Amino acid sequence: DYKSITIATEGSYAPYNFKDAGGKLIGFDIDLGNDLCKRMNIECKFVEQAWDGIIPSLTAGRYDAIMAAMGIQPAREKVIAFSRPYLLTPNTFLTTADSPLLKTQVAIENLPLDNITPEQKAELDKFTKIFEGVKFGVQAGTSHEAFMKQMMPSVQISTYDTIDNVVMDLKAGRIDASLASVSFLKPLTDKPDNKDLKMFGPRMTGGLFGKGVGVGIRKEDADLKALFDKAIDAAIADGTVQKLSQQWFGYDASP
Ligand SMILES: C[C@@H](N[C@@H](CCCNC(=N)N)C(=O)O)C(=O)O
Repeated sequence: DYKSITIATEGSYAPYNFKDAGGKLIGFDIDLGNDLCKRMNIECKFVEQAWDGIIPSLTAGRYDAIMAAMGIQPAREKVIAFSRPYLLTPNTFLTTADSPLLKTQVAIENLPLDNITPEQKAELDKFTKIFEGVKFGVQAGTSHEAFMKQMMPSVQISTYDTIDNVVMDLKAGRIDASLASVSFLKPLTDKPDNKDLKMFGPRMTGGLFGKGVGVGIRKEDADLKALFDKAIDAAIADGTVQKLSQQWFGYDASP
């Protein structure tokens, strides 16, 4: 059935998918994608696609799959299908190294959002109250924007086309804080370039954040999903995902 597939990626989300000095698409998603396709015995072709319109371009048949740090989110599951997750990561807050937000006590380090108890709601509510007067910046069309608008609506938020513009505005002092996964924030804050940026708050999973990072596939492409699932299961089992995770993120984020 399948001989060759076209995989779309954004190219603005390091270390998942970004551009090298020669403008070539590189990253965890590119390496994993190529490895998965070798296992599936199909030719792999990566294409650049802006995050805004990545989902409708898949459904319109511009390409066959999405590998762009995309979380398996319930709102996304309404429109497209996903492979089983190839990476699992919590989500946390970002600010500057001199921010008093860093002095905030974290009562729940690992906060699941699937069935929010009064205790867990009290923790979210504390941060919402601390975030009053704090300017947030997030990338548009993310689980982070959904979380902020639904869980912390009283918080002032600005949405950006790319995560690079968020980071730029945070370093420039135009925004006070952000929200993204640990898989994005840890390699960012590990860089000596960004020793003036720090992660803080609970490490949140589930709810609006979804079930992990997966390959976006059209709902009617059941055979392609089944092929990706087989390949992902094997890449996890043999330690390939762990290897690529350590190589790109500096830690093991494999399921
Ligand atoms: C793993 C990644 N997932 C987010 C952000 C994805 C942004 N991807 C991109 N710009 N290519 C989401 O699915 O909404 C994150 O939380 O950090």
